[PDB]
Amino acid sequence: STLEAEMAVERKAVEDQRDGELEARAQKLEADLAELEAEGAKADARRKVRDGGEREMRQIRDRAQRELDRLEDIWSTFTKLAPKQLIVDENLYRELVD
Repeated sequence: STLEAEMAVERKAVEDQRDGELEARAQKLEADLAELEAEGAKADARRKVRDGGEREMRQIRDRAQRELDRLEDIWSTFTKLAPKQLIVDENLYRELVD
């Protein structure tokens, strides 16, 4: 119970900054699009800032995602921990060491 409790406390460090980065770049590049609509600018250039912004949202969000599935994967292998279980990864193993 304390394992899943402070595991969930670890998931607070997952979810809070996991959302904080996407809100950070979201306010950053959407505010950048807000200043982009000030002058006379071609709309397709703002669509290029939009597409690069989608690369930032999906890219940073997928960096968050591999941390979600890797980090929860640590907890899964802990809940699936038993002897004679052959483990290869050696970094996940360090994630069991620390």
